[PDB]
Amino acid sequence: PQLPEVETIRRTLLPLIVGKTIEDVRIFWPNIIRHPRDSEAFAARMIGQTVRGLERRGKFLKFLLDRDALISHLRMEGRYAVASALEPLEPHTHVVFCFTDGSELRYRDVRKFGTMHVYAKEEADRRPPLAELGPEPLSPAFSPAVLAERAVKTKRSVKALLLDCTVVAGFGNIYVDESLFRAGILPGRPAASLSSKEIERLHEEMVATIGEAVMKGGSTVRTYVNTQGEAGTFQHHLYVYGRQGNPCKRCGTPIEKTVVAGRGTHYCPRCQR
DNA sequence: GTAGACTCGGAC
DNA sequence: GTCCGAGTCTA
Ligand SMILES: [Zn+2]
Repeated sequence: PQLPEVETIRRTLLPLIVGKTIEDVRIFWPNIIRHPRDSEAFAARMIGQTVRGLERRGKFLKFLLDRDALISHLRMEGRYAVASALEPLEPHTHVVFCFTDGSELRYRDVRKFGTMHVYAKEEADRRPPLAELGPEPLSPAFSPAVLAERAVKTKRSVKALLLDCTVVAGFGNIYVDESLFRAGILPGRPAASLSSKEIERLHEEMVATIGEAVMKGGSTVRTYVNTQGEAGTFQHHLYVYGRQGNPCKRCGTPIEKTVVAGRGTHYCPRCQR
């Protein structure tokens, strides 16, 4: 899940937990808890607090409690669900927050890559991982000017640049390949090789791509759904991601797949320069 | 500052 | 064996 996915999860999860008081916190896979490092302390400090709100920062969910903030990252396959405490638990449930009303917030993650950090509300923003996060793509803090700034200070590919959460928040593998194709730029291009026109173009497309995505509930390509288990629909609007060997939707040239910045990369050798 | 290797487990 | 909507730790 990237910005669009997490944003949908956020909007649909809030009403299901807002105003509930944590009665217990059960942990079946301690490694997910990053801070405090001792899982017993993590659990003990949550008890008695009420869920006041749910915010997003890049791909992170920020649960606002009374004095604390629970920072959660789903990474590759983490997922939330609110259900009854009387029902058996589905497989791969690693952390459960029990509310005083008998319902509970369950966190599932087949790969166990997800993380959880709990800090006093005022410390959350000045501590990792929210600490070195770049600006929100959909906000003025993210402008062509800002992007140009980081591009020159490096020889690495533009794809590696965009995947860097310190440059811009929330862009992942799918939307990077998709924005580069829309901007007509090869992902392997050195970040510096880009020009002023190419930079403002990329910015334009990043904002539109990410934008259309949230408005469609995200991209379900394998295991993503909102807290209601509903599937997004932006994956029907994908130009390159996951379409290797298939004709480009614009020019008909077969989409190619390579490894760039250590990850699967899709692009149209004809339309992207 | 930056290329790699985990952290893990189920679907082809 | 290969593939994977992520991002911190290495060397
Ligand atoms: Zn094309």
